[PDB]
Amino acid sequence: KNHPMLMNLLK
Amino acid sequence: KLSEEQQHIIAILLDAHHKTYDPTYADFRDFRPPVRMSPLSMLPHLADLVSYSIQKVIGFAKMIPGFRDLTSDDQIVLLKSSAIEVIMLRSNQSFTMDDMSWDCGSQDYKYDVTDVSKAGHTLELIEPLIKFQVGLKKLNLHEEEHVLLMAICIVSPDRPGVQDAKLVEAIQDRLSNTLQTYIRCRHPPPGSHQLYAKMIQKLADLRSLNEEHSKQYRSLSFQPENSMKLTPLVLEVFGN
Ligand SMILES: C=C1[C@H](O)CC(=C/C=C2\CCC[C@]3(C)[C@@H]([C@H](C)C(=O)/C=C/C=C/C)CC[C@@H]23)C[C@H]1O
Repeated sequence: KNHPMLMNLLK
Repeated sequence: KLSEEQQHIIAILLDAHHKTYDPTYADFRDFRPPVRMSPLSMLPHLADLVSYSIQKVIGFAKMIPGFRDLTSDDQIVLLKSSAIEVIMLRSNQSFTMDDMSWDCGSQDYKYDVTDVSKAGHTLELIEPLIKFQVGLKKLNLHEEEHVLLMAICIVSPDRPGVQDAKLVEAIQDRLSNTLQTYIRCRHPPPGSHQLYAKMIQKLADLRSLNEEHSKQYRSLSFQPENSMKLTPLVLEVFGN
């Protein structure tokens, strides 16, 4: 849903 | 009556917090300098603090038991909605009843109502936020209770955009049951009395706080020049 920074930090 | 699994959960949440929360506040030197002299003079410094705090909250969330089982989309929506609330919760550790301020070990990194106001936030958020911190502070939670409340806050089924509500709910319930059981077995009267209910009431206050924060963020964020002062993570998480 367009959250690259959050997805990366989450991963 | 505290199970081994439940004690396990508590151990993990404590460690996770210890890893994500530095009581020295040494990383604060890296933030844009605070400026109390001036409209929005504290906005850069506090935007950096928030953005940094979002990172720390993410790292705590990942440590929570069952959080990883959730889908990536579910993990994102939970973090997005809860981020501000957990930051307010975690901020309690720096918050001091004596001067009514957040004290991070130095005068420069000591934040009061006027500094918060200097970030572009109205008394409509700040007055209820200070009250929240006082009321949370009054509870005098054990650290174990503090970490559990943070984890239960992040993993909430009713958050907007959740897909696997049934699964988010199952994770939360384990943590809730762990908390309830902990208070009963580990938390002595009179401080125990109504403690779970009072903690759950704090989660409701946080929703209200969140809602207000969004509104004031939307106004502040709406003008482009103020939005420029923010970080990219803040823009993504709190909305651009
Ligand atoms: C590692 C910590 C926490 O993550 C957090 C800390 C303080 C939190 C504060 C102290 C100042 C006022 C804040 C920042 C509130 C305001 C309303 C806020 O969200 C600021 C937004 C600014 C945007 C530019 C929310 C949390 C409030 C310091 C420390 O214990």
